[PDB]
Amino acid sequence: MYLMNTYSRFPATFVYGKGSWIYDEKGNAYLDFTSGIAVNVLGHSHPRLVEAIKDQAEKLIHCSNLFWNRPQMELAELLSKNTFGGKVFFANTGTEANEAAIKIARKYGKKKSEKKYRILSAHNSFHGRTLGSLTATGQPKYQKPFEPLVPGFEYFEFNNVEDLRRKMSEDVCAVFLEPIQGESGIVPATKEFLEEARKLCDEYDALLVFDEVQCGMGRTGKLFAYQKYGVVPDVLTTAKGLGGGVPIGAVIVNERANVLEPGDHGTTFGGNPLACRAGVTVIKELTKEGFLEEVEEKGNYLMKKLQEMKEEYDVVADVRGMGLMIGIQFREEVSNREVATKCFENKLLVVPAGNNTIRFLPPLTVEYGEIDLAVETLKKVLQGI
Amino acid sequence: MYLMNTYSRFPATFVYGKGSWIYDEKGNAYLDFTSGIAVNVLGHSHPRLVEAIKDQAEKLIHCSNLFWNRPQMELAELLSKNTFGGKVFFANTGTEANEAAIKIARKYGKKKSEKKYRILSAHNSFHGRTLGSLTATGQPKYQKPFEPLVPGFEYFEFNNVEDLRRKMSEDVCAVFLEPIQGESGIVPATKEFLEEARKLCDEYDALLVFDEVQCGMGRTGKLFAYQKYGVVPDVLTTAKGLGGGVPIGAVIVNERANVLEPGDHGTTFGGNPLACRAGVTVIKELTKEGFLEEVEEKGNYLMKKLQEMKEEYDVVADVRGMGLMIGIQFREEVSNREVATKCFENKLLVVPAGNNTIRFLPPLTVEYGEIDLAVETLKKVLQGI
Ligand SMILES: Cc1ncc(COP(=O)(O)O)c(C=O)c1O
Ligand SMILES: Cc1ncc(COP(=O)(O)O)c(C=O)c1O
Ligand code: NA
Ligand code: NA
Ligand code: NA
Ligand code: NA
Repeated sequence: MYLMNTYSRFPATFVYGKGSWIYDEKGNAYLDFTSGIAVNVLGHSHPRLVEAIKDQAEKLIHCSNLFWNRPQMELAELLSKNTFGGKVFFANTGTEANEAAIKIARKYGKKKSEKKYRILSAHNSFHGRTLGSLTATGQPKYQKPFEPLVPGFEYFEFNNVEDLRRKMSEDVCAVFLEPIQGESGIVPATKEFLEEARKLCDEYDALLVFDEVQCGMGRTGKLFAYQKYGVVPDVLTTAKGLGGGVPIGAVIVNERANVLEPGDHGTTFGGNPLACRAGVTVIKELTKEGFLEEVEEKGNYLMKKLQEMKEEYDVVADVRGMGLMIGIQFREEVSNREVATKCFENKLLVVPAGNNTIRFLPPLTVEYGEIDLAVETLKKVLQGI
Repeated sequence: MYLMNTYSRFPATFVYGKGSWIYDEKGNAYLDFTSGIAVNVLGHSHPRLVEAIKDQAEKLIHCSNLFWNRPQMELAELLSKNTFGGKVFFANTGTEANEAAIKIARKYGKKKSEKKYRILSAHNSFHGRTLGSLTATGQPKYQKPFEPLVPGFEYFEFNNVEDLRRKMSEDVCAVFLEPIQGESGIVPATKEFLEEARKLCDEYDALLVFDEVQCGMGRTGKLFAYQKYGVVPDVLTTAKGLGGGVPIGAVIVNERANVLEPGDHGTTFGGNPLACRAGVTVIKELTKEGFLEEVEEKGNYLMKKLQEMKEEYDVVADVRGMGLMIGIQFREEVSNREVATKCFENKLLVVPAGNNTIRFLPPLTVEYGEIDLAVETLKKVLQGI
C-alpha cells in the first residue's frame, strides 16, 4: 500500500527463481517468458552470475568514478572488442544510456554549428522515461502530462525511407533507431531502411545511434542486432541484459562520436565494480563457444512453431521477430491483455506490447522443452479465447 | 584505454575495501573520507549489507515491475514510515529520482492549468546529468554543450528569500531545493529560507521538492535533513546512501503530490529485489537504537576539530556543514585540487567541490581515531601547502 500506482501488474509476488522458472511464496512455478522484460539473459540464479556477485560483494561494490576499478576496465575492454571497437561510458539504466547518447550527439553537433541540435527518432519508438529519452520516445501519450519537453526533436515513420529523408537537414546532429522496436510490438527494421539511415547520417554529418537496450546482448542470435544487419552505428546503447539482472547501462562510440571531455557528463553509480563484474560474467557466457549458435537455433525453433500457429489460429494476425525477441499480434476482437492474463493463470509469463501484441522474451538459456510448454500453453489459451 | 574521458580521477585502482579503508592492488591502505561520494553510508564490505546481498543474489535479483517482490514492498513501507508517510517510487539513481520528481510536479501543475509548468531551482544547485535534472541543475557550464534543454526552468539564489519570492507565480508547479547544497561546496540552507520556501509553495500551490540525494540517509545526524530543519516537503528524493553502495533511488510523495497513474512513469530495473534488499538493510542499520546519535556525536567531534583548524590555519577560509557532510574552503591562492591531491598522496581520500572546497564525507560508521588521522593528515598537507 506504500508504492505509487504507476504499474499494471499481474497478481503475483515472486521470491525465488532458477533458470526459466520463477516461484511465488507458496512454491507455485511459473514459466518465465518475460526475462524480466528482456533483462535476465542467463535466466534466474545462474551459477556463474550468482557466484560473481557474491564474490565481488565481499570485496568492493562501490568506490566512485574518482578512481579506477578492475571490473569497469575489463568490461569496457570486452564491450569495445566485441563491437565496432570504440570507447565506453557506463550508465545505470537504458534511459540513462540514451540520455548520454543524446548529450554526445548534441556536443558533436555544436562542433560544426550552434543550430545543429535537431534529433530524429521514430514514431512509436521507446528510448526511456527521463525527459531527454522521453522526448526521443515517439509516443505522445507518454509525453503529454510532462510537456514542455526538450526542443529540437522530430519524428519519422519507422522503416519509411522517404519520410526519414524528407526530415533530414544539415541541422540534424543524430538519428535514433531501435534495430528492432520493442515496446511498439516487436518490429524489425528492414536492412534497406537501416542502410539508408547510415547513408543519410553520413551525407548530413549526423550520428547514427542504435538503441539496443532491448534487442542487444545476444537476444537476436548475435551479440548485437546491428551485427546481424551489417549496418554499423556511430553510437550504440545497451542495458537490460548487459548485467543479467544487475542494473547497468552503457554507451559505445566510435572515434567520430568520441567528443565528451572531463566534466561533460558523469554518474555516481555508473561503472561501479559490482555491476561491471556482472557485465563481465554475462559477456563471457554469451561469447562462450557455441552459445550464440544455440540461441539462433532455439530462436528458429520457437519462431517456426509460432509461425505455424499464425496459419493455424485465425485469432493470431501476425508473428514478428528475430532470435528470442518475438512478438505475437492478435486480431482486434481479441485483447492482448486478456491473452496475457490467461497465460498467467496457466503459469506462463509473457509481456504485453503495443499493436495488440504479447512478447515472448525467454532467457537465452531457455530449454527446447520449455519452448514446447510455452507454445502449448498459449495454444490452449487461444482455443478458449 | 577503452573508457570515455569524462572523469578527473586520482591515480589509483581500488580492489578491496573494509570499513573506512580502501586498498589498491598492492595492498596500500587509504583512509576513505569520500564514501564513494556520500554513497557508502555503512563503509566498505559491511557484514550485514554483504550478507544481505549474497543471500538475495542466490534467490532472485530481478523480476521486473510486472510483478510484486518482497524487498520492494518492505523498503517502501520503511521509507514511508520513517519520513512524512507517503507513497514511494523506486528509481535507480539520483538523477532518475529527480526526473521522476520533475514529472510528478509537471502532472500536478496540469491538474490546475496548462500554463502551470514552471520549475524553480537554485543557482549552483546540482540535481543530476540526465536532461530534465540537468535543466534543474543551476549550472550553465554543465548545460551549454547540450542545449536546448527543458523549457520552463528559472533559477534563484540559494538562501535568498527575496529572490525566490520575486520569481514565484501561479504558473510555478514546483520549487527544487537541496537542504544542504553539495556539489557547490556544502552550503546549508538557513531554516528561515526553507520555511519561506514552504510558505511560498503553499501560497502559489506549488510542490516543495527536497533533493536529499547527498544529504539524506543519516548523514546529517537524522535520517533526512528536513527532519533536522523541521520543514516538510511535498516530495523527497533520495539515492546514493540509500543502498549503501548498490544502485538505487527513490521518490517519496505526500497525498497532495501523489498524482502519477498507471503508465505515467516507470523503469525496468527500479525496485528490483536485490537493490531494495540492500536498502532495507541500510535503513534497519541506520534506525538501530543509538546509531544516528553516534553519527551526530562524531559529526560534532569532526566539526569541532575542523573549526579549530579554520582559526589556526590562515589558508582555511571557511568550514561548513552538518553531521558528517562537511566542506572546507581554502583561500583563493590555495588550490582545493592541489590539497586533495596532496591528501591522496598521504593516503587520505577527500572529494573536491565548488567554491574552492574539499568535502569530508566519511562513512557514518567512521571511528573517532580515523577522524583524528584524517584531520592530522590534512593539517600536515596545509603546513606545507
Ligand atoms: C529500446 C529501449 N530503450 C530504453 C528502454 C528503457 O530502459 P530503462 O527502463 O532501463 O531506463 C527500454 C525499456 O523497455 C527499451 O525497450
Ligand atoms: C543533490 C544531488 N542530486 C542528484 C545527484 C546525482 O545523483 P546520481 O549521480 O546517482 O544521478 C547528486 C550527485 O552528486 C547530488 O549531489
Ligand atoms: Na492467423
Ligand atoms: Na488468418
Ligand atoms: Na583561517
Ligand atoms: Na583567518
